[PDB]
Amino acid sequence: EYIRMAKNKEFFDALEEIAESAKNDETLRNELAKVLDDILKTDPSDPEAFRKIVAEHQEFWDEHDPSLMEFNEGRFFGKSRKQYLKSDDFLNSTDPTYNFQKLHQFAAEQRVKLGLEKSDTDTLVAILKNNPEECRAYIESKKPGLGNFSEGNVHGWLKEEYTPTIPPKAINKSTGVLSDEAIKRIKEQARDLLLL
Amino acid sequence: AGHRLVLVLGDLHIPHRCNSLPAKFKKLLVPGKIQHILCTGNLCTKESYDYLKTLAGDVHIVRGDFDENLNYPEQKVVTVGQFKIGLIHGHQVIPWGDMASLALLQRQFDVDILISGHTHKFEAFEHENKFYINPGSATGAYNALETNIIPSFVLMDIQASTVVTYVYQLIGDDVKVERIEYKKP
Repeated sequence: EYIRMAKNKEFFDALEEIAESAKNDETLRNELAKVLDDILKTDPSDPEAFRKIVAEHQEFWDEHDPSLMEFNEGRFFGKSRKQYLKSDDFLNSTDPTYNFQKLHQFAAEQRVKLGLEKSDTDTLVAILKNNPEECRAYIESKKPGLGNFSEGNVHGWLKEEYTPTIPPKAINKSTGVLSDEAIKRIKEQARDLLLL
Repeated sequence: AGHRLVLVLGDLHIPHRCNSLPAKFKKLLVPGKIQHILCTGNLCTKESYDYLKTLAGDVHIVRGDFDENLNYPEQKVVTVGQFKIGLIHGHQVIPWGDMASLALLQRQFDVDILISGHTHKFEAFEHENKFYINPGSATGAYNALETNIIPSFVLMDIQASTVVTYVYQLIGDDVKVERIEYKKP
């Protein structure tokens, strides 16, 4: 409905699509996993690093959609391609709905969803049984299965915490990575998989 | 499955320094989970002892310098899983909590883990391949040098060659838990 010249929404929608195809294609699942892992290690608060990491997976993006990395460097006027890939008209940090934070969060949700698809009934039930904080810590327990969610490897991922109970339960408060809403949707997926 | 939960606490000093455990510790210390309780002493009376028995059947305790019960032993050595664990109140060591003294006692008892009290200051650390625990005071009772003490205790989760030590401390409005891990070399 809007008028935004940058590719922010494109990459979001492209990742949505690539994930549907990956439910069959194993080689694509592993390629997409790597891509998403690379986005998640990157700091969304650092616009330069974040443009660079999306930029360096150009082979992968071209396979799906050549329009994602398209830049029509016509004549000697307008921006350069080097300069374009470091700029807002490629991917802008102050986007009102798909800024780099939102894409980083989206990539986290997609990474868990990607590994959930082929995971066993016990795993899906663990997703359902746990509250959001227990769930985040459970995802960390399954690494790399549901992604490499751990300090260092996913940016903004917090140190594990322990409930004041006998015995303690592991919990994780990384709402900036996997929001309570993301977990709710992860749960919805786990349910759908148990109904297949 | 395979794990054993050991509550480690002491220096309650009930009733002469505190009337009770903090409401938040009471609430969380439920029966039917803990297998063994190792108490560093100075519960002070039978009332506290009978409370510990509500939490677990197997209660081990050593004599603190204010304990009413003269039947408790000075020290105790107890084997849990693969770990030999020594227990002593710690007023016997001078200066209090001294590392050279605690080290000597570890070697004297021949224990993998040495639990002691008396300082009202929680400890958990590896020193020279051996492990040392002080649960602090579960009531936050004043010691000889200080009031304004943080109530605390420890739960050990023992499995195989490994002991996971959880320290519970009441700080402001929350019980904060820390996790330290120790493997037998």
